[PDB]
Amino acid sequence: GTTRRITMYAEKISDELYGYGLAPGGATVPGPVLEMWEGDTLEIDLVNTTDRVLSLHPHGVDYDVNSDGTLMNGSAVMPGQTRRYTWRSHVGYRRADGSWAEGTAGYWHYHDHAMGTEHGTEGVLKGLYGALVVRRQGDLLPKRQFTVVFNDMMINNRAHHDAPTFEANLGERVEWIAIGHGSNFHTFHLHGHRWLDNRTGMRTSEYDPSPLIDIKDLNPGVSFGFQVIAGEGVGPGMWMYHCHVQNHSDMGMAGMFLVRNADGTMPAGVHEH
Amino acid sequence: GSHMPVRAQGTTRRITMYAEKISDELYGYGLAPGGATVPGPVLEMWEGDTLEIDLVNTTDRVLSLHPHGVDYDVNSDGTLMNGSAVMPGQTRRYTWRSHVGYRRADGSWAEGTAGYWHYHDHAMGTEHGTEGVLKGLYGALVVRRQGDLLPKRQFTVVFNDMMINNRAHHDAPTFEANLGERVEWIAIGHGSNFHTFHLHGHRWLDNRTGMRTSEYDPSPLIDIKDLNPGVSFGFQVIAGEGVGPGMWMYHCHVQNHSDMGMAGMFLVRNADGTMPAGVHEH
Amino acid sequence: GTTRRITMYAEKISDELYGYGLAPGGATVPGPVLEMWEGDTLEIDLVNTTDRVLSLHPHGVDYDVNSDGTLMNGSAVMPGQTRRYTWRSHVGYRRADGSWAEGTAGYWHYHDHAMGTEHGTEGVLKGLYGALVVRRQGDLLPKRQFTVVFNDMMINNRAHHDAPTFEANLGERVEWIAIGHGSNFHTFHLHGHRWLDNRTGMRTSEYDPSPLIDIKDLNPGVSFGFQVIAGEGVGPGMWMYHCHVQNHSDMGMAGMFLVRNADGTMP
Ligand SMILES: COc1ccc([C@@H](O)[C@H](CO)Oc2ccccc2OC)cc1OC
Ligand SMILES: [Cu+2]
Ligand SMILES: [Cu+2]
Ligand SMILES: [Cu+2]
Ligand SMILES: [Cu+2]
Ligand SMILES: [Cu+2]
Ligand SMILES: [Cu+2]
Ligand SMILES: [Cu+2]
Ligand SMILES: [Cu+2]
Ligand SMILES: [Cu+2]
Ligand SMILES: [Cu+2]
Ligand SMILES: [Cu+2]
Ligand SMILES: [Cu+2]
Ligand SMILES: [Cu+2]
Ligand SMILES: [Cu+2]
Ligand SMILES: [Cu+2]
Ligand SMILES: [Cu+2]
Repeated sequence: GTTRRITMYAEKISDELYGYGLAPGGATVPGPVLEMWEGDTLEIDLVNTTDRVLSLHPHGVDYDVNSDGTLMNGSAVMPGQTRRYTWRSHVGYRRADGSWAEGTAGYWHYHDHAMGTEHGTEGVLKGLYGALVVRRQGDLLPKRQFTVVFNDMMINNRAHHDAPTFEANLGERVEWIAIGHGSNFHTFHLHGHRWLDNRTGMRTSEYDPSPLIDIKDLNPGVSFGFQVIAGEGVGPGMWMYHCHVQNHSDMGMAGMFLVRNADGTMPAGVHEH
Repeated sequence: GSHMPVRAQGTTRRITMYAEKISDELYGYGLAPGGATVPGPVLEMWEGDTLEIDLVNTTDRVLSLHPHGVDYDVNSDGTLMNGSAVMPGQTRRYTWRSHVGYRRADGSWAEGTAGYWHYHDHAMGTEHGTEGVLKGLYGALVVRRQGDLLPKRQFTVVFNDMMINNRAHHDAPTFEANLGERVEWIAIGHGSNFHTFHLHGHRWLDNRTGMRTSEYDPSPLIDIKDLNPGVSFGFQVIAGEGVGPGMWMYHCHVQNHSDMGMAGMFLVRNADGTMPAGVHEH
Repeated sequence: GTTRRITMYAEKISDELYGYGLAPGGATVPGPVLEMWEGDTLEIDLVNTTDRVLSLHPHGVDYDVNSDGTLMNGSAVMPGQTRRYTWRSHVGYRRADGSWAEGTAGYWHYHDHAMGTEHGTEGVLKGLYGALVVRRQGDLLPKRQFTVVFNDMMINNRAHHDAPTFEANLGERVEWIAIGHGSNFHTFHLHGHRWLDNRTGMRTSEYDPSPLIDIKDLNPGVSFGFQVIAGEGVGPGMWMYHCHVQNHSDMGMAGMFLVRNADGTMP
């Protein structure tokens, strides 16, 4: 594995919006997608530019308490200060007792654990969250990568209805990372596409039992990911993704997966400005 | 006869579905005029098959038909947004394809369509068919892979908000089998509420079919599963296996939901088809 | 296959709490962990020491209707009465149709089905529940075993922002049995630890596709379990477990998994 070091900025975007970024003034909601290969180490300097206590906490990666991102463990960041966080990962290895310790690979995420409560409630509400992708050697890689976060009644903290439009060309390999947050329950559904329900979303071997699905529970704290071939067997056009909970979709958690023609030209019913 | 097809192809089935108002509270799909049910027909295919459906809208409302899991283009997706809905009194033609697994030019495997899927209205009352679904336009869509074992009995259980198959006066459906029969359950959640489907005295592997695929299958054995809006799954069991005949409750396990009436009976009769102690027939 | 006979006592522990115990005055919430290997049978005399109608009901195990612990099936226990419940179990076997009947093994649970409502709503609420672990031959056994029940807004009926502290020493094999109950949805999450999402939470062949997870839905009626090695690759300390539903955690569904030093001391 390799050791990588990055600086991450926590910034107030607006009254309602706090976010993480890889450069000063570049914070986004959702935050940047962080990638590691199993066994890599990532070291992050979290620069808190805000007037709030806040922090950084991951899922799935190896971290000790001093990296856990909680006030309880002395791991948060005071306003105008920087904290070093250290995330490790490992390949699968055999234990002395005969058993198998699984490698770190999976679709994970990170987010504030310190802002407004010990559980980071206000931090998450206002957008400090981001995808953490830990790859196993040999995993297939995407042309396009989308992070979808159902945060309470919001998709990626967008306004009443502006749900992100995610875009691909017909036939491209597309990676969806999906993360739930907040106090609300959701079900993530994508029209016209489907994946196997397992780590990568695709068949690993003839013995793989996993069912094919077009929809999956996305609850607070939960993350998964998968890959599809854009418009495979269905063609291009505007493909809806949304929360299948009926009053939720009506309140606007619905958005478009836009699949253009292979050459990148717009499909039938679309009006370009 | 020679010559047969150069490459094996699936079957193309053509059907008509009537969307009808049943009462002020109820809308449904049916295979014949006056034949609407809630839930509607179980539609069944094998991987590779095509299903060409004429939806005849007999109501005064805009509504549609949209599936999960099968292959459809935007013109079949069942949304107003894609010009895919059906205006009052009109007929729209929908096409649903399916495929066997295949190897991609990139070397990865495209999974075949098989699984327990479902269909339902996307156009009525909202771009999401909230009213359609609330009022009963939904049904199971079962796509099978070759060699799948076939049920003797088949039950569609839809948790739609606080109702099972929209049964709102006590009267959650009793499902029946004779002891030893292979029985198939298809579970579909709908609406705004969260559920856990639980079945007394029976259990299944949590995977596509509910049974062991090979000696490598890791899937836990379960008697209960989340069934939330949009979610379907299915499994098979041998009725009363290792347990015996009787009234076997199935219910949502959310406490306040079961207490409100989301519970029903799985009635396992004796092998010969006779009532077990406690149950009378008439 | 082994047959085992035990007495179970339903007791009122306090005003807000009912429990099961293996001895008089010994009732706890959650109740005792019942352990079986596939093929074994567990025969239970439930002694009802309360003034309330109540019952005992298993998941996963083979039981006839006479043992399903519901009023509708004549299976409940009146105040003062003693009732026999019989749970059998089996190893996998091949059916005549070629298909495979799965053995019982799993992380299961048992609870009241008769108190307050035909669904045992009051009995579940006031704490009558426990873990039922059915093991398959060759399964690895824990050094420590924790039952966590998310019951409405409570963790093991701690209603006071008192959620249990579960303890282990660094490096010990730890089993978690997770059970949901009540009317709320939850997600169970464990800091600094992860497990394969499958029956045992660990890998049995290179073919197991199961994702590795640190969090899972735990809703009413639902159970599951896994083993971890305490503090593996992460060191000892106060490691949070909690419900990831934000308003829930803020309201007190959070507790500690305390990993001590290899020698038992605090970190
Ligand atoms: C069938 O009769 C009913 C009985 C009870 C209720 C609810 O009040 C609740 C279950 O949802 O009962 C509880 C009972 C005991 C303790 C707590 C409880 O809830 C918090 C609804 C019923 O019909 C709809
Ligand atoms: Cu946490
Ligand atoms: Cu939602
Ligand atoms: Cu859909
Ligand atoms: Cu988290
Ligand atoms: Cu214009
Ligand atoms: Cu939709
Ligand atoms: Cu009515
Ligand atoms: Cu329910
Ligand atoms: Cu049960
Ligand atoms: Cu749907
Ligand atoms: Cu008569
Ligand atoms: Cu029950
Ligand atoms: Cu109290
Ligand atoms: Cu919770
Ligand atoms: Cu965490
Ligand atoms: Cu139960």
